[PDB]
Amino acid sequence: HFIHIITGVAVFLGVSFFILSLILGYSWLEAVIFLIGIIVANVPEGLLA
Amino acid sequence: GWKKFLWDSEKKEFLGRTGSSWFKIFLFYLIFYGCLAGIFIGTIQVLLLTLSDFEPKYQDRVAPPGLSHAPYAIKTEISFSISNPKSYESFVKSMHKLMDLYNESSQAGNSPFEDCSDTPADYIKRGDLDDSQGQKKACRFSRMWLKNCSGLDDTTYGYAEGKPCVVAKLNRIIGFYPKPLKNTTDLPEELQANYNQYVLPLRCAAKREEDREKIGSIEYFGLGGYAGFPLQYYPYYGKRLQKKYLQPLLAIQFTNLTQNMELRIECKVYGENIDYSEKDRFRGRFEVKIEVKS
Amino acid sequence: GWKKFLWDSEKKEFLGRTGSSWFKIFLFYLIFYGCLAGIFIGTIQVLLLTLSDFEPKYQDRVAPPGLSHAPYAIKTEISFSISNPKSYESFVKSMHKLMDLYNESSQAGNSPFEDCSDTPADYIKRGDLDDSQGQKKACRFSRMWLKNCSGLDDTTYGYAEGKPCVVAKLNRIIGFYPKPLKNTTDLPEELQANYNQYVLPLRCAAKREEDREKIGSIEYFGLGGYAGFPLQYYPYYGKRLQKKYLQPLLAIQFTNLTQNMELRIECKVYGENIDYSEKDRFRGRFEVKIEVKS
Amino acid sequence: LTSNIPEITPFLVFIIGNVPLPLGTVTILCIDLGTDMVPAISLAYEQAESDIMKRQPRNPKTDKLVNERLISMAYGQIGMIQALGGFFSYFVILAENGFLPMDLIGKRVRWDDRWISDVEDSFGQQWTYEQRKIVEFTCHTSFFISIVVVQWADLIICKTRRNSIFQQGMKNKILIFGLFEETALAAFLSYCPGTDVALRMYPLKPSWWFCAFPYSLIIFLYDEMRRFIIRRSPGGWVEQETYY
Amino acid sequence: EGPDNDERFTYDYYRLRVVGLIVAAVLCVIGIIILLAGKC
Amino acid sequence: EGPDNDERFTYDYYRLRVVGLIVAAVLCVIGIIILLAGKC
Ligand SMILES: CCCCCCCC/C=C\CCCCCCCC(=O)OC[C@H](COP(=O)(O)OCC[N+](C)(C)C)OC(=O)CCCCCCC/C=C\CCCCCCCC
Ligand SMILES: CCCCCCCC/C=C\CCCCCCCC(=O)OC[C@H](COP(=O)(O)OCC[N+](C)(C)C)OC(=O)CCCCCCC/C=C\CCCCCCCC
Ligand SMILES: CCCCCCCC/C=C\CCCCCCCC(=O)OC[C@H](COP(=O)(O)OCC[N+](C)(C)C)OC(=O)CCCCCCC/C=C\CCCCCCCC
Ligand SMILES: CCCCCCCC/C=C\CCCCCCCC(=O)OC[C@H](COP(=O)(O)OCC[N+](C)(C)C)OC(=O)CCCCCCC/C=C\CCCCCCCC
Ligand SMILES: CCCCCCCC/C=C\CCCCCCCC(=O)OC[C@H](COP(=O)(O)OCC[N+](C)(C)C)OC(=O)CCCCCCC/C=C\CCCCCCCC
Ligand SMILES: CCCCCCCC/C=C\CCCCCCCC(=O)OC[C@H](COP(=O)(O)OCC[N+](C)(C)C)OC(=O)CCCCCCC/C=C\CCCCCCCC
Ligand SMILES: CCCCCCCC/C=C\CCCCCCCC(=O)OC[C@H](COP(=O)(O)OCC[N+](C)(C)C)OC(=O)CCCCCCC/C=C\CCCCCCCC
Ligand SMILES: CCCCCCCC/C=C\CCCCCCCC(=O)OC[C@H](COP(=O)(O)OCC[N+](C)(C)C)OC(=O)CCCCCCC/C=C\CCCCCCCC
Ligand SMILES: CCCCCCCC/C=C\CCCCCCCC(=O)OC[C@H](COP(=O)(O)OCC[N+](C)(C)C)OC(=O)CCCCCCC/C=C\CCCCCCCC
Ligand SMILES: CCCCCCCC/C=C\CCCCCCCC(=O)OC[C@H](COP(=O)(O)OCC[N+](C)(C)C)OC(=O)CCCCCCC/C=C\CCCCCCCC
Ligand SMILES: CC(C)CCC[C@@H](C)[C@H]1CC[C@H]2[C@@H]3CC=C4C[C@@H](O)CC[C@]4(C)[C@H]3CC[C@]12C
Ligand SMILES: CC(C)CCC[C@@H](C)[C@H]1CC[C@H]2[C@@H]3CC=C4C[C@@H](O)CC[C@]4(C)[C@H]3CC[C@]12C
Ligand SMILES: CC(C)CCC[C@@H](C)[C@H]1CC[C@H]2[C@@H]3CC=C4C[C@@H](O)CC[C@]4(C)[C@H]3CC[C@]12C
Ligand SMILES: [K+]
Repeated sequence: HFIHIITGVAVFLGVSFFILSLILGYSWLEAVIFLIGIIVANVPEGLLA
Repeated sequence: GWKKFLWDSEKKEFLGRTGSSWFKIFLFYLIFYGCLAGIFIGTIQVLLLTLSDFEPKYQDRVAPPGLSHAPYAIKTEISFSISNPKSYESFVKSMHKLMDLYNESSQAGNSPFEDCSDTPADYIKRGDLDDSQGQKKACRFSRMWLKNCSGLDDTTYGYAEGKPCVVAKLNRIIGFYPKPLKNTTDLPEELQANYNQYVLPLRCAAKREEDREKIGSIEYFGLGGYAGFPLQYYPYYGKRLQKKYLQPLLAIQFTNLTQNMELRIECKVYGENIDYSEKDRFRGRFEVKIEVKS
Repeated sequence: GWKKFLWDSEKKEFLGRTGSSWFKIFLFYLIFYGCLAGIFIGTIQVLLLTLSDFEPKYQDRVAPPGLSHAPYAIKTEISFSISNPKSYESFVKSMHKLMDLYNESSQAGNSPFEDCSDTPADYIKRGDLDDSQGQKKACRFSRMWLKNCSGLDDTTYGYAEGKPCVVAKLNRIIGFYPKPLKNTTDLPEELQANYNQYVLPLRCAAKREEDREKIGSIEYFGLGGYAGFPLQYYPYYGKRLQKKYLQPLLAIQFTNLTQNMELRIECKVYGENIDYSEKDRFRGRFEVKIEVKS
Repeated sequence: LTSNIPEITPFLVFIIGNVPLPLGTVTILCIDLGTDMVPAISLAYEQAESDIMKRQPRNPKTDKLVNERLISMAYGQIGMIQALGGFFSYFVILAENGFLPMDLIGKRVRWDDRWISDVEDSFGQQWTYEQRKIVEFTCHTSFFISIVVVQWADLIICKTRRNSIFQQGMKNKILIFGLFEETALAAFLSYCPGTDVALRMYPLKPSWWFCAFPYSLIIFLYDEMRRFIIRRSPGGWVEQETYY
Repeated sequence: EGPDNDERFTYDYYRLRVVGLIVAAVLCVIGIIILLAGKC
Repeated sequence: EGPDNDERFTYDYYRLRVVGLIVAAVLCVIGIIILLAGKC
């Protein structure tokens, strides 16, 4: 149940800011760095353990 | 000096500043004091959230209960003429104020009053100090129980012919269980006869050894005819959990009182969680200076 | 499920709550976030009160000054064809942007400009870093000083016939005094001739030993004809205390440059409070990759 | 969960407001994989608050483990304060070196430009590329330390769900050890030589470490008053809205 | 001051690192003490 | 609890006074130490 909620806010923030990055003129090597930062930020890499 | 520092007309100053200075200072003080008030109020609200409505957190300053009476004496003295009626009016108005709360009309129905044993009995626990069960129920205390001092027969209560009464009362304490002395070989002289365990004894005497002879017959009236308080009226659950609660009372008639002479009468209750104090002359006992001058 | 949790018509709920729930939650979040914003703003205002307007509290991350240039190279490379004019346009537009600030029309009158020694001189202290005296005064720097690279004669500045120029500049630091190397027996080879104490020397060379031969005659232009920066333009008092301030500049013409081949040219300044870094390739020195392919 | 907001917000402002990157990706991994593991592990050693063997069994179809109340607390309130504290320390570090808050909006395009060796600050100084990058990294280090500072009060307000701290008590030795280790690790990662070659974390000046303290105390006071109305008003708003 | 105001651009990061490490070490020890205090 | 709930009306003022005096004494000493620290 919570991996479902966590993933919800992760894709909502990701697909949206990726479209935003190119709506503002960001090149590809910058948007990739963004995407990464946002995915890591949302996932609690240490919880399950 | 005198005139200028009050009002000059070149700089348009009053007392020293112009209109914009008095306005900036006033605005600053208003904002400052407003913040001060809001902070004090917030710190007091958190305090209202830190206390309980059904029980006082600290109950140590009221551990040994007091012993008050019905008449209001200025210096613990009862002095009145048996001829002049306007002499014992201040007393009767009080006695009456106290007994006026035990009127039967007030005590009626099943709620919230309950009929209890006409003879002294044991404690009664109506649960904990919670709001789960609604308003608890208190035992009924009839006026008539007090026989010659009830204001139902002789409104004056005694003061009319040299035989005053004194309604004693035990100070109401939340969760306080009265504990009387047991029947063992150590017990005062007085208490031996009529040891109803369920009764807290009250016994009056004379302060000095001389006055004994001048004090006549102390006639006590109470629940069951005993000179004490029935344990069934305890404990007290507090105003919030027991509004319409009546505390027992004990009447004392000082019949055969010598005329034209100051008599010092000390009344005292006996019991385990009862302790007196050499500083507080109302903790457990009480003193009265009666003088029926006629 | 799908439909109900979206809109039911018995409890008049949307997404799960009624209109009064969405309203209480929204009001709570608005008040909460409002308080959060006000607190952050207050803590930032006290910060504006904690700093000075005439000087940066910490100046250690900018101690060794940098060495930048006029052309804007993407990878520190200057590559352009001597035939196709649309090849060196991105460069000229920059060079021009830099020199367009030294126009004489801008530098006029007594305020706030002052005529200084036409020959290198010593430091000049216009007092402390205060507001007591009004806006300080900065020395004038004429365009024409740079002889063949000024865009006044050959707008292109050189790029038109295989002889590009490179305007070097020292990074502006508040209260920074440039200190040149002294005449003692230890000094680089290059620096010995023309030791004007008052001039900070700039000298370019080739990164590799091979490239030496392929680089022709480095002709520097500057104040007084020397290859450096005059000490009279220091120190810098900061924007607030010296708006309309011009920093010296040094032009470098790379005449006799071999055609169709990448040349690595490293320029370097010498001095006491000047130190290079193996990580920052712009601290004191700079690298350029010129290739005049035609 | 609470620490996710201070890690998500820097990125979001990076795109909406165009300010220098506040929290890098390596710093994040150093927060979720480093300083937060031990405290989260210690939260298991917590004793009971009331009587558990007295309440009825939990309903599987209605009561869950992660509901919306928790999201409203971690993602909505505590995490927001932690993010604000991090941004505070950020702006402080940049304001002390010469970049005032008014000149930071709009600078990213040139702040990241690898070929602009002359970036004017609020006072007129010219900063090379590597020089401004060193400051951004020091801002990442202080942001991470601010996270630890606010996590102190978060671990204390998370210790108990209803009861007060002055009632339960700090008898959990593991939690105390977690706080001490959590602080020692941050100091070690910043002060050890050669950490600018491996993790990109520069030393901090003793006056910065105190920029997150007020936010932490505020978090503690807010949650303390929160866990109070619940005790006095059973079934009210604070309970059906913030009681996990 | 004046021309030789070079100190205005220096910071003793060395001493700062030394102290910060001493402190980190102390906190680490204290931690261990608390952790093992009871198992002896 | 119940009838014998007498503890609900007792407070150990003795122990409180003892501790408060120990503390006062300590603070007084510390004070003297600071005052004379330098004159020796
Ligand atoms: C120049 C020096 C000035 C010095 C200031 C001295 C401050 C004190 C001044 C007057 C004190 C008056 C007594 C205060 C009591 C107010 C009563 C009140 O208000 O009872 C309403 C609520 C209580 O509700 P309840 O029914 O739940 O309680 C019990 C519920 N039961 C019992 C049923 C369970 O009380 C509340 O909410 C909280 C209200 C607490 C009252 C604070 C009001 C203070 C007003 C101004 C102070 C600001 C001073 C700034 C300096 C100005 C200089 C010009
Ligand atoms: C969901 C997570 C939200 C996270 C919040 C992140 C906060 C940061 C967001 C954006 C930052 C933008 C940059 C801020 C700078 C504002 C500039 C400004 O304003 O410059 C006006 C004055 C400065 O004046 P000066 O001329 O003296 O300075 C210099 C004078 N010289 C240089 C001439 C000497 O600055 C002032 O006064 C102080 C103004 C400081 C700006 C604070 C504004 C923040 C706005 C909202 C934050 C609240 C968030 C609550 C959570 C909401 C969630 C929905
Ligand atoms: C401006 C700066 C803002 C900073 C904001 C963040 C603050 C977060 C850090 C610390 C907050 C400290 C809060 C203090 C709370 C004290 C509560 C307390 O004292 O409640 C007393 C309890 C209750 O006892 P009872 O009646 O149930 O006992 C019954 C015993 N029977 C059963 C035998 C009868 O007693 C007990 O818990 C037993 C004794 C426990 C003693 C604990 C002492 C350790 C306290 C803190 C450790 C320091 C952490 C520092 C982290 C920084 C690392 C660099
Ligand atoms: C209850 C159990 C308790 C256990 C507690 C265990 C605590 C352990 C405490 C200390 C061990 C730390 C490891 C020692 C590292 C020595 C590194 C060293 O001596 O470096 C010296 C040289 C620096 O030379 P330079 O100044 O000329 O460089 C100039 C560079 N310029 C100029 C280009 C900027 O290094 C270099 O060059 C290259 C630097 C290489 C980077 C190595 C750092 C490792 C990175 C992450 C590992 C840390 C994980 C945390 C583990 C926590 C355990 C609790
Ligand atoms: C409670 C337990 C506490 C202990 C946990 C430790 C806390 C930290 C936890 C996770 C940190 C992971 C973050 C990964 C960061 C990698 C950074 C990175 O890779 O930056 C790339 C650099 C760039 O170098 P360059 O090419 O410019 O050098 C040129 C040298 N020239 C030119 C002089 C020759 O490369 C380098 O630094 C090369 C060295 C690579 C560094 C690897 C560090 C791995 C760190 C942690 C992994 C182990 C954690 C296990 C503990 C789990 C706890 C549950
Ligand atoms: C219950 C839980 C207990 C937890 C206890 C944890 C133990 C704490 C362990 C150590 C803390 C003490 C640290 C002392 C370090 C001083 C070292 C020093 O020499 O440092 C000087 C700096 C000034 O640096 P600068 O930049 O000016 O010069 C830089 C100049 N250069 C760079 C050119 C050299 O100063 C500084 O770092 C200032 C150092 C910070 C000052 C300590 C503040 C304490 C705050 C609150 C405690 C209040 C307790 C009240 C008692 C209540 C009793 C009931
Ligand atoms: C509920 C929230 C709890 C929050 C707790 C926060 C604790 C903070 C702990 C330490 C504060 C940071 C240390 C400050 C060090 C600053 C060093 C410094 O370089 O300072 C200089 C500036 C003044 O610069 P200027 O331009 O005016 O100089 C003009 C000079 N001329 C006139 C010659 C031109 O100083 C200033 O700004 C000083 C202004 C600071 C005002 C803020 C006061 C902070 C409040 C309490 C501190 C904690 C102490 C008590 C601890 C109790 C423990 C229970
Ligand atoms: C209850 C009682 C407890 C008592 C416990 C006592 C413990 C023992 C006492 C002290 C142990 C601390 C060790 C002190 C070592 C200091 C090393 C140091 O100060 O080095 C600084 C310099 C590097 O300066 P830089 O110029 O490159 O700066 C950069 C400048 N820029 C970037 C601007 C160009 O060092 C160098 O050059 C050479 C560095 C060589 C490698 C040294 C290895 C140190 C690494 C780890 C040891 C620390 C572990 C502490 C325990 C923590 C547990 C979590
Ligand atoms: C820089 C300036 C330094 C100044 C230092 C001054 C030295 C301070 C000297 C002594 C203070 C320690 C006092 C400890 C006394 C504990 C004694 C005790 O057994 O007491 C128990 C009471 C609980 O009483 P009850 O009514 O529950 O039971 C009554 C039960 N019957 C009455 C039936 C028996 O508890 C209490 O009195 C609680 C005692 C108060 C708790 C201490 C709180 C400390 C506050 C702030 C300091 C934080 C420092 C953080 C470190 C930062 C480092 C950088
Ligand atoms: C750096 C290291 C520093 C170390 C310094 C160590 C100093 C030496 C160590 C301890 C010295 C402290 C002395 C402790 C004496 C405790 C006396 C005590 O606990 O007595 C309590 C009882 C009275 O209780 P009660 O039942 O009447 O309560 C009233 C109950 N109600 C009112 C409800 C009915 O005592 C009685 O009966 C009998 C009392 C007989 C008279 C005792 C005289 C004590 C007076 C002053 C000595 C304190 C000076 C401390 C220094 C302060 C410097 C400013
Ligand atoms: C930083 C400072 C200036 C903030 C001060 C905020 C003040 C104005 C706030 C803090 C707490 C608030 C009070 C807290 C509790 C109550 C009880 C409630 O039934 C009505 C509102 C009332 C009476 C509030 C009125 C406004 C109040 C006193
Ligand atoms: C306890 C909490 C809710 C109080 C928060 C108070 C907030 C709203 C107060 C505190 C400090 C205040 C600011 C402090 C400084 C300034 C600068 C001034 O030139 C205009 C007002 C302005 C912009 C204030 C606006 C309101 C403000 C942010
Ligand atoms: C420098 C500052 C922050 C230190 C403040 C120290 C304060 C909090 C200290 C100083 C004196 C202390 C009190 C002194 C005396 C007593 C009586 C004792 O029976 C219990 C502790 C108690 C109640 C102490 C509690 C904490 C106290 C008030
Ligand atoms: K994360």
